[PDB]
Amino acid sequence: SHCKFEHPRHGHLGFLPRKRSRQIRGRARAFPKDDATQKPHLTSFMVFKAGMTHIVRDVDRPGSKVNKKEVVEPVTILEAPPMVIVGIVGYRQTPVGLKTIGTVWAHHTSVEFRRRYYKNWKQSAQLAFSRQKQFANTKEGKVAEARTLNAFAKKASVIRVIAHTQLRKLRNHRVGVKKAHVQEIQINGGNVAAKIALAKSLLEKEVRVDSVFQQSEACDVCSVTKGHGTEGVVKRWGVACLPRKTHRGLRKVACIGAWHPARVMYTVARAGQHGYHHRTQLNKKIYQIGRSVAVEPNQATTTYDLTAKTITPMGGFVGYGTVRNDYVMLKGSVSGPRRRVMTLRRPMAPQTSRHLKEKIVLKFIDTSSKIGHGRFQTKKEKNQWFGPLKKDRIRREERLRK
Amino acid sequence: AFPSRKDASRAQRKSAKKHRPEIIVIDLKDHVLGRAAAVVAKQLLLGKKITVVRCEQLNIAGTEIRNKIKYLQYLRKRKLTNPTKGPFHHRAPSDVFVRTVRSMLPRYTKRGMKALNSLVAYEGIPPNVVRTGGRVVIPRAQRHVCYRSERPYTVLGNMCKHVGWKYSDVVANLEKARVEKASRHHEKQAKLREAWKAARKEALAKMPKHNVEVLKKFGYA
RNA sequence: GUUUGAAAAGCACUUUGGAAAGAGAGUGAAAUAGAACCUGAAGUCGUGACAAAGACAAUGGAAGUACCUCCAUUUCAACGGCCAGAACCAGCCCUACUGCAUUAUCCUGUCGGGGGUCAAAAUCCGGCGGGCAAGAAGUGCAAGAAGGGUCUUGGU
RNA sequence: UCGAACCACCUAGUAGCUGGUUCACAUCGAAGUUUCCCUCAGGAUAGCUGGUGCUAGUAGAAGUAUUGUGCGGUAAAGCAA
RNA sequence: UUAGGGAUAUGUGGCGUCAAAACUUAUGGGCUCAUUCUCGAUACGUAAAGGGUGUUGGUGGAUAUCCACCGGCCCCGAAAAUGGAUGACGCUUAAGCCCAAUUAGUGAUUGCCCAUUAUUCCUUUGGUAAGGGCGGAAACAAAGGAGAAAGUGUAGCCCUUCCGAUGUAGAUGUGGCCUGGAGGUUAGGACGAAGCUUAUGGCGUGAGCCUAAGAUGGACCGGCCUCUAGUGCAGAUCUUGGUUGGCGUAGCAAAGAUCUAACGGAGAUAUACUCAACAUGCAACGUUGGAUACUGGAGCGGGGAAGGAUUUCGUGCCAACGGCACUCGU
RNA sequence: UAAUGAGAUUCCCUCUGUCCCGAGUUACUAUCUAGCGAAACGACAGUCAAGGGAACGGACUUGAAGGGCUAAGCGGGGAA
RNA sequence: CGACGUCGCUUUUUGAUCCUUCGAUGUCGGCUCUUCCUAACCUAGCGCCGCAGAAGACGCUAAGGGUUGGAUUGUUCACCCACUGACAGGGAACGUGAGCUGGGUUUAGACCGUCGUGAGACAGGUUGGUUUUACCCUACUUAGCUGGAAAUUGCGAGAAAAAGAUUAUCCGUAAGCGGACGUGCGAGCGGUGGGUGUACGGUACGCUCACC
RNA sequence: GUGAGAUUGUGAAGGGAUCUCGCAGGUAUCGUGAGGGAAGUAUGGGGUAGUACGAGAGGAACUCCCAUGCCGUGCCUCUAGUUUCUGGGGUUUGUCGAACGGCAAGUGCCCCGAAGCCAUCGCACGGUGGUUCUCGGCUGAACGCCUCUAAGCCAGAAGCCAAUCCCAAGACCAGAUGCCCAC
RNA sequence: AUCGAAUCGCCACCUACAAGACUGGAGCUUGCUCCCUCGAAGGCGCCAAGUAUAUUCAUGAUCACAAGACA
Ligand SMILES: NC[C@@H]1O[C@H](O[C@H]2[C@@H](O)[C@H](O[C@@H]3[C@@H](O)[C@H](N)C[C@H](N)[C@H]3O[C@H]3O[C@H](CO)[C@@H](O)[C@H](O)[C@H]3N)O[C@@H]2CO)[C@H](N)[C@@H](O)[C@@H]1O
Ligand SMILES: [Mg+2]
Ligand SMILES: [Mg+2]
Ligand SMILES: [Mg+2]
Ligand SMILES: [Mg+2]
Ligand SMILES: [Mg+2]
Ligand SMILES: [Mg+2]
Ligand SMILES: [Mg+2]
Ligand SMILES: [Mg+2]
Ligand SMILES: [Mg+2]
Repeated sequence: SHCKFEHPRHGHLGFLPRKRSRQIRGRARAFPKDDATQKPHLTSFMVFKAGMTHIVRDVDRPGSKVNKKEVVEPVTILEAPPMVIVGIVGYRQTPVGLKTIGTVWAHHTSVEFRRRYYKNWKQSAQLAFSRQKQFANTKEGKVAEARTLNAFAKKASVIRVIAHTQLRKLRNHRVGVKKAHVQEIQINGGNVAAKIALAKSLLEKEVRVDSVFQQSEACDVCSVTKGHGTEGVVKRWGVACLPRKTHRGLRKVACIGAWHPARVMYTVARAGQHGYHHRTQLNKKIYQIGRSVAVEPNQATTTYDLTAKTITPMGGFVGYGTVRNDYVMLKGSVSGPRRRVMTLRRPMAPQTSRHLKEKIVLKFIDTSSKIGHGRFQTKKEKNQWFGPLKKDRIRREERLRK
Repeated sequence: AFPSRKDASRAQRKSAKKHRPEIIVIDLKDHVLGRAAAVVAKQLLLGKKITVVRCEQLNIAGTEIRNKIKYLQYLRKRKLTNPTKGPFHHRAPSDVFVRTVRSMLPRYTKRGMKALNSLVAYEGIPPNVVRTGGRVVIPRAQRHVCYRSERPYTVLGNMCKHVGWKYSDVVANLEKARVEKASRHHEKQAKLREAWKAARKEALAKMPKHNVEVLKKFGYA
């Protein structure tokens, strides 16, 4: 007999299996489509999540009820130290797939790059990339570098480079990892001879985030969801909770199937891992590509808001610290907790809708505290509400006593 | 499957010559899909090692729209409880042919698994198969003797590209690049092919004449 | 059932352990007869050594093979009760080699009347003249006293 | 322990109903139908079956034909009988 | 239509693969095209009325063209609840449908594949079984051989011949097997009986019997003829004893709660080196002190009845009990 | 029929997690270890689709899956 | 649209049957949740109208997606209130009780009516009336470990591969063509050594050990 | 061949033969992507426009913007909820002799409360190509004209298949790599 | 280095490619005539490095996996 009333089923069935991610980092399963009429350019960049805040900006949207009026939008801060290129891979088309031809290396690799090869670096011989380093400038090894660079020019359709996050310029105390996060970034643009020349030129040289993205564009954010353990069916799938007088329990799915087919189906919601899942989340509009504090002591300062202040709030981002490097600022949320490495990748969606072409100018960036209720935008404003306090008048008493 | 160091040191302790088993390589351009599959399913099960090549060129009788619907009725089948345990629907022409051979084998014994792993079934002609001897053909299954020429037929590479099989254009550029390469190799040695036959006509009258009218009785002149 | 043993000769003593006990010694034919102690089953379990083995739940039948076997039996010299090969008898089972009848709505010959064709041969119909269409017919019956089988029987 | 307590007995109560019924081979091998029965889940009865035979091994034989001689009112036909 | 096996030949059904056979036979003829349960296709066996200018034959009329009819295949008619079924793949110069052949207008027979059938050859077993031989013919030492019983049934008196053979319920036969005891006979056993054990073979169609080896046992017992019965187990929600998977699993969650140091105790402070300690002896017990709580005078206070009857008390003591623990204990 | 009712019913007020629509915290479990240690159950076992069948198969027919072994769940099957 | 006829599909009704279950398959409806089917209510394309427009009738391809909140009733059903683009119809042991609930049927108490001489009866009304077990196998959900291509072994040799596949340095294309340390001492491309500044802090670039 | 063990049922030291397998891989990173899953779906407003159409009554639609319901995946800046941070304070009864510091009442109670978690109770995001059904056609015969169909073509549905998205080599990846060993 | 094994056709002439209502080339009477490459062979290999009085072969005893195996 049919179900007596209709509701749409619970949970998208295309995000199955809802199992833990195989790896903690965001990894692109597909790059944008290669336009060979463009100029060669990188397509992804790894940033780390550093809390979130909100902004104020006026809206250019003709027809809308909020046209030329100021909105408050939440933004997420993603710290981006530059990544250093260490390799060049090239992939050739087969009827099986897309096979790797080989990789050249940079002749000089970082300590934190070849730390990724060790479960224990400090208690080790540390001699990785040590025979490749010395063979690469022999007579036969300078041949073998140019041997496989030519094999890219013959067989490869896809040229990628291998970068790593360069975590020692990320002077962060809470991201506790010291080995670098390694991914491959695909070159798109030009023919294969024009991709390798851009792959050779930025080799053993750091690439900075504002050379990959622009200020008022969008991107995809490949990132791994915040993990929540084993959760039941109400938290995980969002099923309705049963009436109060139910025996053995409320937070269950009552019927898990008919008598026939005499099996539980994959469509029936069950309990298990919730969170720590990979998500791609397209069309994340970017609002500000920031600049390091060694360059910019005044990061959150706008034309329309001349308060001299950085992007880091009062008392720091909660659980994270201070944004010490370049940063991107995206509209809204990205999947994952703070401190987690995330991949900003160029969009595969058509970036032609009038919401996505819109140029962004800000008017205010909230640099108030995220601990408690934020009240002051700078520490100069808290020293004008509060005058000299007691601990200041006895520090001024030690400074006169000397 | 690359050979391990136990399988590599024994080819150095014993000085193993490079070995190739007796492998019959069928060129399946313009063959009936199930008439070639039944000839192959019997030979594999008589102990023949068979490499099958050019599976995107196999023919199935009928309109392309007809045979494409019969694959989509096959793709309608899946285990509703858990489709990861279901019928797995292979879209490559090289994998459509392996299935059609396999459904003619005793698949659930070891003798029929030793015969389905004797079949390889590439599509296009890969670089390891090209220079390993002349390809063979199945003349009782070749569409010009098996299909009435007024009836439509269906190339398997075209039926399969519209139901899946995202490597149609890759195969078409690997086989355009081969026939260009293999025709450059064949304009070469045309002064080697003509060199021998102008030496095998010149070997006559340089050889004794009592071995020529026995070479003309059996028609080998 | 107390039925340990013939007899308590019911384990002195040594040194590990707080002890239960253990490792040695000793008694006795026997201690794998050490105290509800003759025999010590099946089921079940541990251990040492091996045999392997995908997922067909297992077991099962048939027929071979691979490896094993504190098993049986036979054979070792001008000999076998073992394994092969050919030969030749007999039997039986295969297949080669064919005759007697029958043709007629048929064969052939020319003159017609019919056809088609550039003209005409043929298909077709009809006169009376001859007939054998001769491994000639796929029509009736066939009785023609072998070359091959016999790990399809027995023998020397 | 209650719409007739508990104990021992009569008592191994009685059951046309349910369950069980321990070695091998050989020679033969059925019935669910008839009649009667407070009979319809049972019996007795005839039949089919086995065992023992007996009697002068072709006799008083036959799920069959042929020839002769009887019996019939179903199919068809008819409604102009 | 059925004893235990071979060889040949069939039957029903088949010969594209699975799967034996047309290594997809012919040197046969036609017909058929069908685009989301996907034309069609092994009888029994589980879609119709009606329609088609799809194709292929027929019939009867008329002036190369029309008209009315009838048939074959194909399409429409033709819509259900897990993904699905000519058995599967597939097949379309069929591997489909209807006819027809047998190596093809060549000269005459039977293309070949499969049975618990048929023919025939062996072996067994039983007959309403049918015949023959059984007065030792002569002769023959060791250093050509053995048997020959007047017989229902045997290791069958010996040969030859013929036919049958499956079977529930059931009947019957068996010099058919097995167990306890009894009457007789003939023998075993401390040089090892019964019992037990089995990659211990042997042989019997079988029930079973017998040998061997025990690095098992330690005193009784076999065979044959008769007699006798508490005489044969796989199952009765069978009886009694034991064991086992579940399984080191469910659990040991009311009555708030314990911490500390010193002593006691075998219960520790327990280590092969080249080691300073942590990272290699953990957990747990009693007593007194101290800290922290609780019961809260309808008390985990102090006495009695009923009931119990040594649980009282001291001292030893820890095997089993006090579902954890114990050095404590009713 | 006043009074009375752990009686049966209906509406209104207050009221609220009954609900929209769920979230979050606590104690105790579960969970992991130390000690201790069962039972119910158990022919044999355990992946499916269709077909047939005593006319709803884990075993049969033809297909489709299936490397082995685990921990916590869970209530569709085992006509549990 | 379609009488009179007629040929059928359907198994969400009911009747008929008695095949399976009486050493037991938990016997209604809600609630929950997933999936299927199409005979399509809404949505995507359409054809056709007694289709001017607007609303709509009929039909086709399509089951991808959606298909409600309530009053009364134990209800399936029904019936109105209201929203909506629309509030389509069904299946899965009349899906789903070791998922719940227990209103209702379906015991023992009691009352009423009709029946009965009575005990009692009542597909009549009423009220009150224990919903037990997963720790096993599978399935499904997540969470670990780990072999294996003769899917454990054979030594049973197949590369989506190079081109001496017959001897042997590379580079770049086939005809061509670039150079390749020389003989324990040397040299060359190089990994690590000492002192005064450059590129986007510390790594690179200037000027003793292996190999050719 | 070379290493390592075992031959454990009846005492002991010896050393013969035989059997079992060890004799090459280990570790670390970047990817491939078969196959399987699979998702976004609806609505209202603006103007177009009081226009098309119509005697009048009446009365459309596409491009194009702006929002929204249902669903999905996240998120915690804001706002809201939650407090065993018993955080700071307030308050009642008992109680350490009183103040101090507290404590008891299974967290005494009341107000505010970080962080964390969390709400359609807040916030952000939710995309491409083809194939071909219905159908309307184009050339074009059968059938000297006609005809979308017979060959052949065109355009083309929220269906279907891919892209994106999620898992992913028992899909056994001579895909690439770092360092050791072994040849 | 265990290892004894089953396998028994080699090629830098096949190892290029379409077609079958054609695919040697042309004529014009379009089904016939005409041209040489005659339209039905991938080459080798099968015991003198090549068709010529050249020289080993047992006893491995009459079949047995070929007792050989770099072609
Ligand atoms: N191991 C396989 C099993 O052996 C069993 O039987 C075995 C045992 O009963 C039997 O026992 C052995 C005996 O062989 C051997 N020669 C002497 C030994 N005394 C016996 O062993 C006996 O005694 C010892 C202590 O004395 C006990 O521990 C042991 O449980 C007991 N079986 O050895 C037999 C094998 O030869 C079962 N019959 C059988 O189910 C199975 O085959
Ligand atoms: Mg966390
Ligand atoms: Mg029968
Ligand atoms: Mg019987
Ligand atoms: Mg008895
Ligand atoms: Mg507990
Ligand atoms: Mg108190
Ligand atoms: Mg205890
Ligand atoms: Mg009262
Ligand atoms: Mg896919």
